Order: sequence, then C-alpha cells, then structure tokens
Amino acid sequence: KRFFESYHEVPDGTQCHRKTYITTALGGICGIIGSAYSVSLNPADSTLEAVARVGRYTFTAAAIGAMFGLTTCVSAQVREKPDDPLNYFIGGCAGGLTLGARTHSYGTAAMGCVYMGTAAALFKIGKLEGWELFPTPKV
Amino acid sequence: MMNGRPGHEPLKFLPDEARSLPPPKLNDPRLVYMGLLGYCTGLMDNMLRMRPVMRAGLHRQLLFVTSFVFAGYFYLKRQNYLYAVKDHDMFGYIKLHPEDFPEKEKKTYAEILEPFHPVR
Amino acid sequence: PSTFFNLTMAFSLSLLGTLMFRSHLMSTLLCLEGMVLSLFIMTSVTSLNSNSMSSMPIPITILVFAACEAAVGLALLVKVSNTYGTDYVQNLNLLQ
Amino acid sequence: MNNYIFVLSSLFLVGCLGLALKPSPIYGGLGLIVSGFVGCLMVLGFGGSFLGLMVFLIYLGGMLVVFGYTTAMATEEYSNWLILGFLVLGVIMEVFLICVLNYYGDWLMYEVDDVGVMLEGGIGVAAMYSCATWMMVVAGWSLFAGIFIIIEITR
Amino acid sequence: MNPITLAIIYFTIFLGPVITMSSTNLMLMWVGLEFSLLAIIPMLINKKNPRSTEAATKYFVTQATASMIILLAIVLNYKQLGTWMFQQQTNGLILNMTLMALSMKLGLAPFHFWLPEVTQGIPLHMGLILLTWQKIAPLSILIQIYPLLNSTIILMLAITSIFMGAWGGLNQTQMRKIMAYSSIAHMGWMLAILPYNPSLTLLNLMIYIILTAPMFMALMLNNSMTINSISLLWNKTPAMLTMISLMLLSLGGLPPLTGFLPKWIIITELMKNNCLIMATLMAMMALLNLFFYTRLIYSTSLTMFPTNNNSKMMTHQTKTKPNLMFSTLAIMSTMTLPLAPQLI
Amino acid sequence: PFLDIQKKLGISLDRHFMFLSAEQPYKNAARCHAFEKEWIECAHGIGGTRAKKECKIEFDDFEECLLRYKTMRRMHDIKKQREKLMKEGKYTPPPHHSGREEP
Amino acid sequence: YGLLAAILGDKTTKKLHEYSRVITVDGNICSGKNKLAKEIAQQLGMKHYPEAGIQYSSTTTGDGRPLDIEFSGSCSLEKFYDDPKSNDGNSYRLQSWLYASRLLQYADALEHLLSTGQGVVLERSIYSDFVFLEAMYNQGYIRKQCVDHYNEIKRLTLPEYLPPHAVIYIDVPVPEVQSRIQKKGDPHEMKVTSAYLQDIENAYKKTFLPKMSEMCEVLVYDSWEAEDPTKVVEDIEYLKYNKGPWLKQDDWTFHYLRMLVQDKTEVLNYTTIPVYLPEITIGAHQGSRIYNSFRELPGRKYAPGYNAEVGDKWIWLK
Amino acid sequence: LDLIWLEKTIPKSTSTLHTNMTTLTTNQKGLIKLYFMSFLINIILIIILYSINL
Ligand SMILES: Nc1ncnc2c1ncn2[C@@H]1O[C@H](COP(=O)(O)OP(=O)(O)O)[C@@H](O)[C@H]1O
Repeated sequence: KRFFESYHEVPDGTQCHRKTYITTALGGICGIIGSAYSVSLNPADSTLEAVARVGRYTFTAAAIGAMFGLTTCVSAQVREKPDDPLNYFIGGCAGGLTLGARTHSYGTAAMGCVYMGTAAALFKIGKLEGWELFPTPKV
Repeated sequence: MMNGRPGHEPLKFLPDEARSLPPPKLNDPRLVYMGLLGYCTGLMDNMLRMRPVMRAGLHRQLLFVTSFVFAGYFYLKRQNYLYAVKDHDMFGYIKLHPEDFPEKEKKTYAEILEPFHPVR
Repeated sequence: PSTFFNLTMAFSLSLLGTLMFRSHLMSTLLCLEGMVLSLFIMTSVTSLNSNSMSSMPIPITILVFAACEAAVGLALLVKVSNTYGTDYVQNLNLLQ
Repeated sequence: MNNYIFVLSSLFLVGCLGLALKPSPIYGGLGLIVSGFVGCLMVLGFGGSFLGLMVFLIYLGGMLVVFGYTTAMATEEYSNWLILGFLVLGVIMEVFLICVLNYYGDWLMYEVDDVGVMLEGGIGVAAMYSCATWMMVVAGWSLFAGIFIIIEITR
Repeated sequence: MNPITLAIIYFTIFLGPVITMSSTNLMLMWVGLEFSLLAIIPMLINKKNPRSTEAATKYFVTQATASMIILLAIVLNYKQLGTWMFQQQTNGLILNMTLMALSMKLGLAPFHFWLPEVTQGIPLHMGLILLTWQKIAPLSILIQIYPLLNSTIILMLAITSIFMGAWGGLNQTQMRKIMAYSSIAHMGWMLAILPYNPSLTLLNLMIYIILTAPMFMALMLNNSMTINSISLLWNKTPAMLTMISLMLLSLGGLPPLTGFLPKWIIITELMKNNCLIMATLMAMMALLNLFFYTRLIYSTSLTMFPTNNNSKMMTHQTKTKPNLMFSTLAIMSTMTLPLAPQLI
Repeated sequence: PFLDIQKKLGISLDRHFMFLSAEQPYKNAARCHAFEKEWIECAHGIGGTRAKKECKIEFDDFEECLLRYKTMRRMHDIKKQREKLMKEGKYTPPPHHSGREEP
Repeated sequence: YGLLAAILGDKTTKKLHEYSRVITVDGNICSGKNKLAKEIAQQLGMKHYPEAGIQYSSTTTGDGRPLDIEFSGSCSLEKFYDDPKSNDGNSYRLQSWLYASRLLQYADALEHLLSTGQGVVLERSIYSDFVFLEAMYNQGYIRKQCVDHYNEIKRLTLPEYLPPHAVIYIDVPVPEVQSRIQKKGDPHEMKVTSAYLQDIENAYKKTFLPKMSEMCEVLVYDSWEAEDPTKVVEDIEYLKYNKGPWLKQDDWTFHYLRMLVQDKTEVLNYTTIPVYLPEITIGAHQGSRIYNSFRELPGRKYAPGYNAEVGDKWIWLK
Repeated sequence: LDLIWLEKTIPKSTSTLHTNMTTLTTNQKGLIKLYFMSFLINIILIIILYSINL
C-alpha cells in the first residue's frame, strides 16, 4: 500500500512513469473487482467466455487508468503547472475517452469525458484543499 | 452522548431533578400545536373511514385533541430537561477546563485592517 | 495456540462452503453445521484452558440453539423437495 | 507425542475441507461425523469430558443421523473422485502452509490445580441450574417454540 | 394457525428483539438474534405458495450464516479478552466481522439482495414485520458497539446502500419491492451516522417506522402489490389518496414534511464531523429516491389511471376500515416538522 | 445496554458472568484472576477513552497472563539457542532435568 | 367476528348439522331450476338464494333498491341477446358482472352457512358460470383474450371458497328449453341461437358435471325427476356427504374462511385486478363521474349508519 | 441550441445516465448462488479495506 500512496508523495507532473504505473494498477484492480461482480452475478456461458470478460473489463479499466495518469502528468509538465486542477480534468477527460472507445461509443465518451474528468479534478482540489474522506468521528 | 453521565437514571423518564425547571405552560405554542396535530388526526380518521368529517365522533375528536396534548406536556417536560442538562453539562466543562475555552479579546475596528475589494 | 488457527480456518473453509452452493441444499445445511461444530469446539477449548467454568454453559447453549436452527432449516428443505421434487437450488429462482 | 493436538486439529480441518467441497449429502454427513469425532477428541484432550461427550451423543448421534435420514428422502442422485483429488490438493496446500512456518505440544493444560476435589468439566455447566439460570430458561423456550415452528412449517 | 401457536411464535418474534436489546452479555444478544430468525420463518410461509417457500429458504440461509458469523466474533473476542462482550481493546477485524454480519441481517449494501426478494414473496403484513421489527434487533447491537466500529466501512456500506436502494427502486414496479428498496436506502442513512451520533440513528429509524408502517397498511387496505393496483386507489378509497401522496414524498426528503428532519440532522451531524464529501454524495442520490416516489405519486394521485367496471361492485360494499394506527401514524409522520427541536 | 431493563428492574440475569474473575462455581478461581481485577477496578469511573491509555499497564499484563505469548516467545528462544549450544556440545540436560525429588 | 369471538366459542363446528350443506342446482337457460330450488329450500329450511342478478349487489348493499344501470356496471342481458358480438362488448361486461355477483352471493351464502349453521341452495354458482363463457367463445360472442381474463379472475378467486357440497342438476334437451322459452315470452330471451344453448349444456354435460363429480356429490335429474321436488329432495337427503375437500374443514380452519366471506371487499378483491382488457375498463373520466354520482346517492355518501339522509342518527357520537 | 442541444445535454443526458445504471444494477438472475458469491466478493474487499489501511 506504501506503493499506491507514492503517487501522491512526489509532486504532480513529475515522475510520470510511476504515476502512470500506479494509476494503471488501480484501474486494473478495479477491473478485476468489477469483472468479478460481473461474473458472479450475470454469469457467463462458458468459463472461457468469462475469463475473456474479466480480461476485457480489466484491460479497459487499466487503460482508463493509464491515460488518466499519463494525460494528467504530461498536461502538467507541458503546462508547467503542477497544481492546476485543470490538469486532472484533461486527464479525466482522456480517461473517459478511452472508456468510450473501448465501448465503441462517441456518446459515452461525451458523458465519460465530462463526468470522469470532473471527478478527477475534484480529486485534485480535494488533495489541494485537504478535504477529508471517510473521516474518523471527531464530533 | 448524554448517556453515561454521572447519576444517569438507567430507565426513568424524567428524573426529579427536572422538577427544578419551570413547567411547560399548557398553552405553549408547541402543546397547542400538538393539539391541532391531534384534532387533524381525528378529522383524518373520520375521513378515511368515510364519516361526516367534522360532525362525527365528537367524543373521539376529544380523545384525540386531549391525548396528544396530554402527551405533550409530559414529553416537552422532559425534552426541556434534556436540553437543560445539556447546558449544565456544557457550561460546567467550559469552566472545569478553562484554558481550553479562553476568553479572547478582539480588537476594535480602528485597529483591524479589513481588506476592501472595490466593486467598481 | 495453533490449535485455534486450525479450528478458525476450519470455520472459514466451512464459510467458503456455505457461500458457494453446489446444487444441493442438504449439503449446505450440512456445511452450515460444520461451522457450529467448529464454533462449539473453539468455545469449549478456550473456556477449558481459561479454567473459566462459569462459561461452559455457553458451549452447550450454542449447540441447543444451533440444533433447532438446523431443524427449521431441514423443514424448509423438506418443504422444497415436496414442491419441486428436489433440493436443487436452481429451482429456487421464482422471486427474480 | 506433543504433536498429538496439532495432528487432531489437522484431521478436523481436513474433514471440514470435505464438507466444504460439498460431496453427496451423505458423504457430507459422513465427513462431519469424522470431524465431530475428532472434535470430542480434542476437547477431551484439554480435559473436558462431559463437553466431549455431548458433541458425540448430539452430533455423532442424531445431528447427522437425522441429516442422514433426511438425505435418504430428499437426496436421490448420487465427480466425488475429482472432489477427492481436490481434497488431496488442499491437504498438501494445508501442509505446505504449515511447512511455510516450518522454516521460521509445548504449552497445553496451561494451568492446573494439582490438588482439587470438585473441579471437572460439567460442574460449570451444571451451574445452568444455579447462578446461570437464564441460559437454560431461554434454551428451554427455544425448544418449546421450535416444536411449534416445525409443526406449522411442515403443515 | 392454532391460536396457541400464533401466540408462541409472536411471543418469540417479540422476545427476540427484546432480549437482544436488554442484555449485555453478547451471547444473550446472539440468541435474541437467533430467536428472531426462528420465529419469523413460520409466518413467512403462511400462504405456503411456491413463491413463499423460496422466500423463507433464502431469508433463512442468509440469516443463518450471518448469525454464525456474529457468533464467531463473540467466540473470538472471548479469547482476546476473557469478556463476553466487545471492548476498547477488541481486534479491529473482530468488529468488522460484526459489521458485515449485522449488515447482512439488516441487509445493507452489497448484501442487499435477499431483502428485495423476500419482501416480494411474503404477505404485505409480514412484510412490515420483516422490514421494521426485525431491524430493531440488529441495530441495537450495532448502536451499543458504535464507539468501536470503523468509520470507513460503515460509510461505504452506507453510501452503497443509498445507491443500490435508489437505483434498484427506479426500475421496480412491484410495490413490495419498491419498499424493500427504500428500506435498504433509509437503512443506509441510519448506519452512516452510527459512528458519529448513535442517537440520530434512533431517530432516522423511528421516523422510517412511523413512515413505512402507515405506507404498508395503505398498500394492503386495497392489498395492491402493483402500482397499477394502487393507481385505482381513487375509485376503491379516495381519501387515502391525499395522505399516501404526502407520506411517500415524506419518505423521500422534501422539506415541509417530517421526512426532511432525519436527512437534515444526519447531514448537519456529518458536516459537524467534517464528512462533507460523503454527506454531499448521499444527499444527491437521496434525490433519486424521490423520483421513483413521485412516479408512484403520478400514477396514484396527480393522474387518474383507468379502472375496471367490476370496481363499481367493490365500491358498493362497505370498505373494511383502516385501523386507527394509520391516522395517528400518518399525521405524526407527514407533519411533525414544526416540532423537530424536541424530537432530536 | 440499549434498553437497560435489567438495572432498572434490579435483576442481574446477564451481568454476573461476563468476565473470568466473576464468581466461579465452588469458589474455584479461574486462571488470570490476578489481573482482570486489577484491570477493571482501574477502569471504573474512568470511561473507556481513558481506560485505553493510562490503564494500559494492566491490560498489557492481562494480555499476557491469558495469551501468555511473551512467555511462549522467551521460552521458544531459550529452546532454539539451547539447541545451538547443544549443537556446539556446550550443553546437555543435567540430572536437574532428570532426578529424584521431594514429595 | 374475529379470532376473539372464535377463541371464545363462536365455532362453525358447533353450528353444523346434516341439513347444512352448500347445494347448487344448475341447468340451461330454462331448466325450471328456479322452482326446484325453492322447494328443496322449503324442505330443509335451506335459505334459498335467488340467481345472481345485475342489481343483486345493490339489493345486497344499503337500501337495496335497484341501482341505475350505469351504477351497476352498465350490463344488459337484454342487450346481450338482441346485439350479440356488440362493438361495446356489453355481453362480456354482463358476464364479468355476473361472476362478481355470484362471487358476492356465494360468499354471502357461506357467511350464512358458517354463522347460522343453516344450509344454502344457490342455484347456479361461480362453479357453474364458465358454461356461459365457453358457449360465448364457441360463438362469436367473446374473443379469446376475453376468455383468458375471466379464467384468470376465476383461478384467482374461486379456489379459496370451499366447493359445493352437492350440485343438483337438471337436463332438458335444447329443443325443450327453446320451447320452454316460448311459454314465457320475452323478446330478448326469445332470440337465443340454439347452438349457443347447445354450447351451454354441452359444457355442463362435458365439463362442469364430471368436474364436480369427483369433487362434490353429483345428482343429475331428468326433467321428469324434476317438477317433483319431493323426489329430488328425497335423493339429496339420501346422498352421503363424504367425498370432497369439505372433510378437512376444522373449526380453526373455518374461522379464516369465515373472516374472508365476512369481508366482501376482499371476496371480490381479485375481481378488480388491473388487467386492462377494453370491455372491462371503466375509463377515468367516465369512471370518476359514475363514482361521484354513485357515492352521492342517499345513505351511500357515508358509511352505513352515518348518512343522515336516510334517517341515521347519533352520528355525533358514533 | 434550444430544444436539442440544451435539452440533450443537461436535462436529457441526466435522464439517460441513471436509467442505464438501474438497468445494469437491476437485471439480476434472481438465483441465490450468484447473489451469494457477491457477498463473497464483498467480504473479500472489506477484509482488504481493513488490511491495507491496517
Ligand atoms: N352468463 C350469462 N350470460 C347471459 N345471460 C345469463 C347468464 N347467466 C344467466 N343468464 C340469464 O339468466 C336467465 C335464466 O332464465 P330464467 O328463466 O330467468 O331462470 P331459470 O334459468 O331458472 O329458468 C336467462 O334468461 C339468461 O339470460
């Protein structure tokens, strides 16, 4: 776990390699989990068919992970701005686009771009403003 | 929260300590609301059971307006206590642990420079 | 000691079982019971090496409640192979 | 043989493994019987007698007996071999895991009152009748209700 | 049911939650849970229709394995602390088990699959008990142990439930299942504030009970398990159309009605505790719940669906009345908001 | 607990037997009875939030009477290294390990 | 009547006697069953229920004065005959209302049987209604789905009620009935295509009679046996009420059945199921008007006992 | 821009987005095995959520 966290430690826009790798893993992990629920429920017809679906979901998710990581990191270096939430939006923007492609739908890319990017941007803001998620009870 | 307080009455409704608090005036708007809340329950019942809405169960209407209200005085009497305990508890702590709640002294405006953002 | 980790994993292996049906309701009702045995054994074991005699009542209360629990479970099972001629779970898919 | 305890635990684990594989309901019942036997053994190993007996006269007794009865009625159709194979697969994996800590009966009967006269299993559970008198009332109500639940659910 | 049996069962279904609540020895809390499991199964199969046996056999297996997991937590604690009850020291995994298990009996979040299906095959009446007098027991166990449970998991199960409940409800047209789905959702809010202010869980429950109990006795007054069935309410009994309208919008959070308070104070408490991330997302999809509530509103009240001639016949005959509880629980529920300060 | 119908009614059907140091049948004290007392008369009047830091000496000890793991550890080490000393023929059990003794 | 009453006595078990049975007499459009019924009734004091009518429910409820046609579902047997295969489908609406009417009649009959203990002769019953629909579908009168909708209502409601103890039956060949029609002259009843009468009896003969034979006592009578209530009555008193589902009706089982018939709103709960076949549909605008108008009739605007128009008093304390 | 583009983007899209979710989330076999394993997955993830955030 010390791993994933690393993504945040080094300043954004720097060491994109590690960023993309980490982002790709998270997506892939989600892919596995997502495929699992998708196979446990709404099962397949043959073991192979399901192994394929696991692969499909895993790769698609890994891809959205990569492009998000790559776009955000690169957008940063190029723009010479490491804390501009927009960076992430461009990244989320891209991530959605990959999802759209893997689903072969321009429309999905639309919703995907806006919704996904917005979400990622909010993550950046969240980190920038020190928003706390799942907080301990401090009343 | 307020449970676990010293002296807590394990299953009592309103500990006698609540005697010290003023009793709720019977016409307290709230108890009067409960009354109206009640009359309406009564009227509603008549309606759902298809009876003349207002001219029926004039005995029930009374049971309702008088059950809800009865409940109120004795509930409000308590909720009032609970809130009163909350201060007793809150104010006390502010003192017993004074340093944590220190009386700060603000400066007058003459000294405070507040930023001016020109609308223009 | 380790004795406890075997029993605990026995309960998890029995856990993995009840949560993965294999077309036999009876078998499940039988796996479910494998847990109760593992719980009964573990409760009895620690109570015995803690010399906590005040608690031995529990090891048995666990079994008494578990037995009836199973009685109910089997009556449902008999009810099912009276309505569908089998205990097979697939049949239980009307509530979709 | 200090390993005696570990040996038993392993057997128990293996038996539950079989039940886990969900063999024929009858095979499952048989497996549990073996495990229950192992179980009473372990409990007795610690020193508890009455306790060990119970599982025997309750599980090795009717608990599986009715199951058995039951299965005869609702289980008609007999890969068990494959299941047996996976069982061996699990056994070695189980063994492998213990061998993992291998590279990396010492303390039982942790404490005992060498001289004692009224200590023994069952005495504590005998206190269901005195100073624990709420366990057995609730258990009795459980049985007295269970009668009714089963009679209607069968009805 | 031989009235004697009816008594024994009903007593158990009622001794079941009460033992849980009263006792402190967890064991005695477990058997309280066990008795509830045994008592509910007979009533569930009263019609003994093929759907029913399916319902009970699912409810029972889901309930039984969760019961066994709760017992394992108590058995493990007994070794990590001689006590038969969770303490500050309790291993975190020990408590998390209890959360998952108890969240299965209550049916929250990723374990929300059994409830909608058992709510679909049981009568409307036993539906209420299965939804509201069987949630009191497990919640009691959680509320008692709140200081110790994890804020992260609860929140995840909370948010998930809200979403699953909402999304599930949108598609459903069977009423029993619309309610099952709502209960999953409300149950979610309740478990969200448990780690922070248990006292509010007990409000978000009562209000749910004072809202759902009138709503179901409404569904059964005409015994309509279909929206199409509840839509012809205007012909079968016109008066309940007004309150059915407000109670359902009250079940969702719309501001004038009593239903806003639980969501409002839960949001106030979560923001007081700084979860302005979590609280925001919950409130937003909470708005999805009202959409399916209002879609039903449309069919039952705001628009009059066509009815059947044979209905004129049912009008003729005197309609067996709705119990008084409906009224007292419809009004105290649709409009108590002016009295919120005391409620909390 | 959630509804204390027990304290109110004064009955004690569920409290008398929640910890090891509670009355044992025939007055036969259970194991560890020396610590749990010391760890609950300490945490009495002090709530949990403060029964978890300052009354940590008594739980760290009671966590060792029962689990008795540090002992296991120490002893296990003694065993392993003794094996190494025997390995170097440095040590072998004396008649102390095996000899006659008082009643 | 409720568990409370049942718990303390009030058991149908203590109120049943040999003469206490559900006996229906079914025949063609004119089997003289009306006559046989009254007599059998007179014989054992059986409450003789009249055949179910369009306004039987209105006579059942409140004042009992006949309702306006549109208030009673706008059904005409008269129009049934003069306009078969009508565009508006009055014939199916007539049949569906008839099934609801006998459902009310059968339930009222069962309530009298379990409370009083007296038996009941109900002439035609829900059990013997299908023959009209079978003949109507065999003819152009009703279309296939229409049939399915009636069958669905029948399957949903009829099983709950216990079967007729015995089902006295008359038979008079189609020629006979047509001729019998001519004697009581009515333009509408007169124009009933024989084949349709052929289809009605055929169903009893083939479907209804053997169906119930296994379930209840079946006494078929030739016209000659008929018109001799004494003989038929004698035979009923002769048959042994053994075979049938009635054997298992213990007191604790009857209680629930009683509480059903005791609630008319439930008896026909499934008669109003929201299946939208076009003939059955009220329609919201027409249905709302008919309701505002049926609900405004004196004594109907409020529950029985509370409407002052008809002279109810004490409303302010009820 | 009125009608189609400003109705397809904000009002209609949000209409479409969620309906898909319910359809995918609510298309369930109804079989117990499937549902249950999902319980398995959950236990696994929660076990981890605790593990990694130990
Ligand atoms: N399903 C039905 N459809 C049309 N008419 C019916 C139906 N059931 C009963 N009837 C009417 O009932 C009448 C019975 O004939 P009637 O001579 O009045 O009594 P009985 O049948 O005892 O001789 C018939 O004229 C017939 O029109």
